[PDB]
Amino acid sequence: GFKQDIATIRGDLRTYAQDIFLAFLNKYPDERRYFKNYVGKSDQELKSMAKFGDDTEKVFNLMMEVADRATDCVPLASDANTLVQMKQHSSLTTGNFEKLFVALVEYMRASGQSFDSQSWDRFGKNLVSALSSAGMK
Amino acid sequence: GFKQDIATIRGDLRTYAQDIFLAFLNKYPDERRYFKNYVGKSDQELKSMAKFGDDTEKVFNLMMEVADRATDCVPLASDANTLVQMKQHSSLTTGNFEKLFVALVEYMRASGQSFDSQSWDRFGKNLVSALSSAGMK
Ligand code: HEM
Ligand code: HEM
Ligand SMILES: Oc1ccc(Br)cc1
Ligand SMILES: Oc1ccc(Br)cc1
Repeated sequence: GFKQDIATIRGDLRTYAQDIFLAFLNKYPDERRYFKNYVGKSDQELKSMAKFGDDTEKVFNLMMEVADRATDCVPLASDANTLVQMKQHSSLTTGNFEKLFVALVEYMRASGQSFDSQSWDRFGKNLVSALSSAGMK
Repeated sequence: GFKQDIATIRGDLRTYAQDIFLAFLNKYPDERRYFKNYVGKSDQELKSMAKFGDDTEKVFNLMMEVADRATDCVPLASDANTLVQMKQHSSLTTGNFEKLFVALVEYMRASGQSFDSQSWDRFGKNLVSALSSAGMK
């Protein structure tokens, strides 16, 4: 279930974080614009930038922390608040997050690893709702 | 995105090259008049024509290099000059290339693989513009 998925992802965070982020960018190529440094680089090329592996892991580490602190896939208001107030997220809207979760769930469904994909869909939905409440456009 | 798509195509080039060129010929059957002995044949007949596979592979080998040498989907002027000055391209105009890229983009959108189709559309347009600049009518 959801709890085990957090363990699965944490167990090999570098791989999962990189592969899910790439699935996001590949499904929604216009989102690459937010990451100027990743423009004009292939999937295999990106893994060689110290920043890429390190920065993607940091993103998915926090995602896992928000996921683990949730109750029944409902994130804490304080965690939603953190995500909105973050300076690196100043120009984002809830749609950016919606797209990430659509790509994340699609990745899980396509994988050979057994994920509670329905739960991640619901978590994504609840997070987006909590993000709007914390003032994200 | 675009740079990954190049790697994707290169990973199974002959298959992609034949399937995209076939999509082109089937969308624009009168375009066969630039080629020798393609008329009167089904897709499978063409894929068993030794020259068809060899030549179509060579077209896409070069197209991938032109894409790879590009910056932000803008090809090198010298790459465009080569395509204009090639003896095998003496009967061509920019509309021939426009048609090829319409078909390629349509193929990418229809495929189950995550191509950045909009970028290929831009690449096609920028290449046509560069062909024009290099003297193609
Ligand atoms: C639940 C989902 C998300 C979490 C947990 C999260 C978390 C983070 C974290 C921890 C960082 C700092 C990483 C570091 O530099 O150490 C960061 C930065 C950043 N975030 Fe997010 N984020 C999320 C969603 C998104 C989305 C959907 C976008 C837009 C596509 C986005 C855009 C950015 C950008 C552009 C940076 C700066 C990093 C860079 O560009 O190099 N984030 N985020
Ligand atoms: C970016 C697009 C294109 C690239 C990179 C390209 C490149 C090439 C290359 C490398 C060859 C040599 C093939 C060989 O001899 O093995 C070739 C030949 C040829 N090209 Fe193109 N070409 C492009 C577009 C087109 C288009 C749109 C047409 C016609 C609608 C066309 C018509 C031909 C013909 C008739 C030949 C020689 C005979 C044949 O290969 O069947 N090309 N081209
Ligand atoms: O650096 C980043 C990696 C992944 C996301 Br999602 C956002 C920022
Ligand atoms: O021989 C050729 C194969 C494919 C194209 Br497109 C053009 C020429």
